[PDB]
Amino acid sequence: MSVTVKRIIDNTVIVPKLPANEDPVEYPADYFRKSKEIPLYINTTKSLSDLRGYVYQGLKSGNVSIIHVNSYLYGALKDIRGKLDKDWSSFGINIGKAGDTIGIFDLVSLKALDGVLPDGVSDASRTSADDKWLPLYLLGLYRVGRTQMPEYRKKLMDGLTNQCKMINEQFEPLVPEGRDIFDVWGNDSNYTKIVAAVDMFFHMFKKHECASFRYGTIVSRFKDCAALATFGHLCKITGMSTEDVTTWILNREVADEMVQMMLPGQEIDKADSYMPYLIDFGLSSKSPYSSVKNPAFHFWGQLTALLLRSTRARNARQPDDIEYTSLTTAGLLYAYAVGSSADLAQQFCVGDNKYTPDDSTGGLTTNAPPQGRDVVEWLGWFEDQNRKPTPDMMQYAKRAVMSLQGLREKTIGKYAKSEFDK
Amino acid sequence: MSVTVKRIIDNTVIVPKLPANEDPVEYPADYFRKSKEIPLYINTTKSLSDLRGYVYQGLKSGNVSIIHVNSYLYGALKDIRGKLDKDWSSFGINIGKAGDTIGIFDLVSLKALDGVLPDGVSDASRTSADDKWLPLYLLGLYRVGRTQMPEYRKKLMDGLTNQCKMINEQFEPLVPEGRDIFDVWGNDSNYTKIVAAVDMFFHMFKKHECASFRYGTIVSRFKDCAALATFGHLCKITGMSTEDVTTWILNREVADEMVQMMLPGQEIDKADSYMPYLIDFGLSSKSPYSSVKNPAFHFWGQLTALLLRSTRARNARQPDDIEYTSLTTAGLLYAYAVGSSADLAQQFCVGDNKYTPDDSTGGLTTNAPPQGRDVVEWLGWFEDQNRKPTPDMMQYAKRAVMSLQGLREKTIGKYAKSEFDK
Amino acid sequence: MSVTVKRIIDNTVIVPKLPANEDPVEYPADYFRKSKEIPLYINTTKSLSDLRG
Amino acid sequence: MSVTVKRIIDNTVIVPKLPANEDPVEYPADYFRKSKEIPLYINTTKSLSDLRGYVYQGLKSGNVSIIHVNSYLYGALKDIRGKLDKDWSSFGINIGKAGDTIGIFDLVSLKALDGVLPDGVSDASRTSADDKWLPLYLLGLYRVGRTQMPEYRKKLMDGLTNQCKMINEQFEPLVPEGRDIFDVWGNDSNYTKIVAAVDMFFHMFKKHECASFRYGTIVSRFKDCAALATFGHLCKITGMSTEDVTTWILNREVADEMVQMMLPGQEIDKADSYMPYLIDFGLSSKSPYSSVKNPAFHFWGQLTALLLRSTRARNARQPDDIEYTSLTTAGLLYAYAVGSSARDVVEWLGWFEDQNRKPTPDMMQYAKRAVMSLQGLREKTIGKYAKSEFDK
Amino acid sequence: LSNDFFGMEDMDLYDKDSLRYEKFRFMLKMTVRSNKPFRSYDDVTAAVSQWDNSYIGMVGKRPFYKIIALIGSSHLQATPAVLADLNQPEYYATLTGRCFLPHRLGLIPPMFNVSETFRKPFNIGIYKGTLDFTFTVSDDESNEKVPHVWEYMNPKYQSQIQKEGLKFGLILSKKATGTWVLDQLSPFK
RNA sequence: UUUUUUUUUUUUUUUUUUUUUUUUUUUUUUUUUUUUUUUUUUUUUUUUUUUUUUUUUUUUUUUUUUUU
Repeated sequence: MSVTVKRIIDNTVIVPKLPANEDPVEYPADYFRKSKEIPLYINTTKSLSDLRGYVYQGLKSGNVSIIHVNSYLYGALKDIRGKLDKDWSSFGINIGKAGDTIGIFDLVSLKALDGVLPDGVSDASRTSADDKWLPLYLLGLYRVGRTQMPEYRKKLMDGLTNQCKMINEQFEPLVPEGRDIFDVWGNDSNYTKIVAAVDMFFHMFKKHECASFRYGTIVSRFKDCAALATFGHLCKITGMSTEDVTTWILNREVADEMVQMMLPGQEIDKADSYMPYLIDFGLSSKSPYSSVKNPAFHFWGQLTALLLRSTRARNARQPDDIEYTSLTTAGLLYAYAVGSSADLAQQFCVGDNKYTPDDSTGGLTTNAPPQGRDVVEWLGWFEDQNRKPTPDMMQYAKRAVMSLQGLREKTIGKYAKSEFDK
Repeated sequence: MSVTVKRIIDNTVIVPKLPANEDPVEYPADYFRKSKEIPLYINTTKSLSDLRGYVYQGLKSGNVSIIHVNSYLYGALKDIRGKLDKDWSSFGINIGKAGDTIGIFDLVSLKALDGVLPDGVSDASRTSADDKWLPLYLLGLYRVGRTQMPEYRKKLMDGLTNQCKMINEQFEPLVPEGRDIFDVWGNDSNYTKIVAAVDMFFHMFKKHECASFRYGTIVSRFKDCAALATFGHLCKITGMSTEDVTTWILNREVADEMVQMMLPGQEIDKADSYMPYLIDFGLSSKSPYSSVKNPAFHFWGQLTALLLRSTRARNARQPDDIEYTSLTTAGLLYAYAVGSSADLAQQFCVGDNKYTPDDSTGGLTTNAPPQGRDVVEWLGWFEDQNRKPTPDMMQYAKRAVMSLQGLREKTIGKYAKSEFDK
Repeated sequence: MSVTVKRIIDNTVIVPKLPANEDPVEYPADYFRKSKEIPLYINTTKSLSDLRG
Repeated sequence: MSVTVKRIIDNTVIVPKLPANEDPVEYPADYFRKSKEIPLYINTTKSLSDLRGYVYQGLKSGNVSIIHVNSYLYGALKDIRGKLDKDWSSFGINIGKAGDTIGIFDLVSLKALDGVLPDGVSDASRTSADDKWLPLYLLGLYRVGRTQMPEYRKKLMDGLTNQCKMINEQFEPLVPEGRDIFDVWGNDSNYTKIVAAVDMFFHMFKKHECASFRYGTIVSRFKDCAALATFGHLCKITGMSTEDVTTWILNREVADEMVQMMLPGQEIDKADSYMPYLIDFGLSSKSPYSSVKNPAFHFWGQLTALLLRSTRARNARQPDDIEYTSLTTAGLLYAYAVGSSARDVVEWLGWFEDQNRKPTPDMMQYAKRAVMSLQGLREKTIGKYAKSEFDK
Repeated sequence: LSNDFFGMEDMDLYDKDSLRYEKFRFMLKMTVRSNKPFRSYDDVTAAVSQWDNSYIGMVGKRPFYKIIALIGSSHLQATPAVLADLNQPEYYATLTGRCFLPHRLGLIPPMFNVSETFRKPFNIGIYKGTLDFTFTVSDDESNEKVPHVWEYMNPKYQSQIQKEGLKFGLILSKKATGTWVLDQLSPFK
């Protein structure tokens, strides 16, 4: 317990604690300490051609089984090709050694699924034209069946069809117009493991001949990690370094989210690691890096980036059941600091010519912005205003939020236009 | 007793004690000290197909027996599948150990029901496609039979129908439009034990292929724990640390309510524990976290959250036979403290740049809001305002309660609009 | 690591790090230290006339 | 004790004595009187190529064993070459005699380690290109791991990589960027003995072909001897003689620290001796010349050098829990005497007593001039303390 | 042994195998899942004998846990699911009571009233599946006379307890009176 | 007035830094310059909830309708 609370009628302790309304965070490091592999359960007791017929006729009839599609995806993606150049160690697992050819499924442990295999709709007229487009379509269905919105789903389906025609160019659509059965595919653990493994393998091998499979599996990259996405967007939209941005966090609730966000043993800064797929691989059942688990930090980052005129921070969904006043005030303060006082400081010197004129009327104390990016200077300036937003700050917010046509409901843009456009 | 009580005509004691109008609280820890297992009485002297026919024809005819449905639910939910990654010890009960597969009923002790088995309406034309969707429907009726009002029960039934149709795709509805029988199923103890065990098992294994069964049993999670849920909601809406919130509670009944609410040996902070099912498993006949046993804190927290513009705290039923003046004043004081005076303090620093200017005319004694979040300082301001809330607090309440169209009768929103909107 | 950030509630560091949304840079010198050649994979089991046709 | 202390209720003696919270100083002369050699325990039951592969793959995988690296360092540093010219006797040990070839480990006694040898991950495809750059890297990862600060560690790693790349020119970095395992190497005793022996051998033979090994092992020279280093810095930055500066010290704690520092039988004024490695060779577990066993004199000398405009005396950290006012007064007196009088001690003491022991405003102005305009002072150091107290 | 090295004289408390009686009450729960029904009780012993392939449980009760596993395998009654074709055959057996086991395993440490579950899949070739256990072996200081432990197996099964009881790793012998005394477990186990 | 004994709603003991791996302390360095709610069956108290989510962001690489 951080501190102690006394019941003052007799000086007794009560040690208050939150209820378990939401599951606690789980980190991939703990999972990989528990087990040293990622099990992938599949039923490989069928020929590749028979499995391809199964999946083709199931997609055409809209009654394909997840076990059949998983087994076929394993069977058609055994491309050991792809030669590493550097070591690919991650989370204490030796994926490869800088030169040995590696397959897609060499980075996840493979087991045998224990269950009953469905009968199937086996066909024999399908030739060996599977690897060209069928795994691509099957993986694209995974990304398509996550939008839950007709317009975006239709756009994604059209993009997937175009990508498949890029390689096959005949491609009569397989799944019927209705009867969306690929929605359930995301629930299955093995399918998510397969799609995440494919995504990471083709992210390591960008220039592979089958890199087109990255379509429909890119959603697995950094899945359920909107907090890190918004933190990177904030760090890139302000120009301010992360090591100095992290000092600007306030409201004392962003603090806990930031602290649980940056535990050392996660290597969240390593691209070729298991961190982006902490939930699809099953490493973490509850992703600590999500937006629901980190609502305050997500809201603050999106609002701040919106007040800095960023095209991304206008559609992020505004979280619920969080204090909005303090977060809005902190975001407005940081955004005004970024967009009002450009740093504009000498960086590199040729031997000499480094300093600044301090004796040339260095007036500092006045009713003006501190003309810098130090957090305490702005904090002192704001306290000199007795903790209320000056009308210049509100005018800056209004100019940064006005002309935001086509806003989206429940998003940060609509909330800012309702709040910072009085 | 607290201390002695003397009536001064003869210097005699009265030692008053409250009548047992309402049953005293019961904690899960006491039950688990009394017994080291959770018995489940079922009648297993029947085949799975016969029980499936029994329950199918009973649901179709609207006269299914509770023993038959309990036995069939046991028979169809013997899925030992689900591999634990970590230990699942709870209340000194070793459910599993970091790698051993466990079933739904591996976490509840199983016995033999002592009674006569009803005859049944046995059918033989129903194949073994039951585990996919029939336990889902049977558990969904449990949640459906708690609304007690058609305009919500219809939506719940439609959701259950969609949930089952996503699996079976035919699903002609079984229970007739009227003639409910699933209302009584809540009274039975074994049915509640089974449904809560299913809920907790599928909560531990979220990514299970049969995780859809969580529909209809999610209501068992934190059942009759409205006080704990509203405490968590209050701690999440105010943004203040969960331990500083309990320092703010007043009125002398909320304190004792809190003390009985969080006795240390109850394990209310662990998600994968037996605590959220203290009443469905039979661990406690009267849940101390209920709203009927904890009216004052529920009312005060819901009112505070409503004053903080929370969409959740607008439908909670206003408790009866409690004070509506002291609690309302305390909630208004808390809301004005948190929603007006944002903390907004420096959190992270790089070596230096920590403090605040205390020599820049840091006056304190003024007729202004304290501009802080400490309970003692706001309390000092309030008592300097002779415990009569200022009209600015009324204006804040009016702004936070107005525009709340479509309120619900007997709920917190209606009372707030009738009280804080004079 | 340039400078350290410490949390003023308990005097604890946090070592913040940016996410790898964009892949890190790779330099040609690093590759040429890794390998001393540029492999070009082709299939030469065909005559020039056949391939041009 | 010095003189008796009596309790006047019955005229009884108590002989007060300080508790031994900090271990008493140990001197190299005492150790060399106890034993006439410096043992070095290694496991030589492996081929040189096998040990080379062991250490190479351990560094690459970041799971190397200290026994294997010590054994390989012994195997690859048997360069008996290097011809002496003058007698190299030290602490009554005949290391060499004016014209005999000498090796690195010739100056330390060698024994056989008693223990179990780890497995090893040997790679058999490594040629005999080890002695050129690998021992240098292994010795440099001791100094690199002795920093415990990211910026200094990064700079030292860059310098070590530059030094190594001068020899082989390929040098793919071996230790992984994360999980630094070489910090533990300093804990072991035999590794420190080897690194100190290498440092002293290449300090005597400056113009050796393999003199580049001095990188990383230079930190072993005068290790935990900051008090003697700051005494030399004070003697050099003032131009005043060492026999005359010792009279100026005051406060009666600096006097005791000098007394314990200046034992005659320590030969602390000999460069080619075992003294600078009194703690790496294991001669003394608690060096009397350290800055923690001699905090008062270290603080006083650092402050005095700072007030005399020395760039060195602005990063030494302030010693903890020692009386500062008297030390600061003595340091200010010495600094003003040096900076205003281009030096007798009793004359300045009488001059100060004419002020009944209170610094004059002129001395505070001199200190202000000597401490003003010190940009980028790092925390807890003498510069920060002087800027806080002498720059009012 | 003494023929090999110097100075391994035995203690004077128990000479080599001083026989002693250890009265103890117990409780047992069992659940054996398999792909096919067990044709013979010998296959049951084969499938249960590896219940402690990776042993985490008690040491002072390990022989007692083995004998309780034997008694549970003896009384492994079937279930309605074991019929022609319903599902995988699931077996069940539970026993509770008190008994005393004559054994020559030396003095046993004092046992406590603590329960330990056991789970382990078995692979005896033709038959797949897992197990389940819940022992409650603990001391009984009451003078109340208890039935002989080996009596808890009905004579209907176990035509030769000398080997049916040895399938689990035990080594049996006869006290020349009709009471079986436990010599020791499997050697070095 | 009192049953006798009592007299910290004082106490397990030992403690007394939210001090401590040791060694350190130039974020110096290769070397060399009968009663009386016309109350209640019980449990209830978001006409909240499948889970995971939070851009109608994303094939990778691109960022002069620049170039032999």
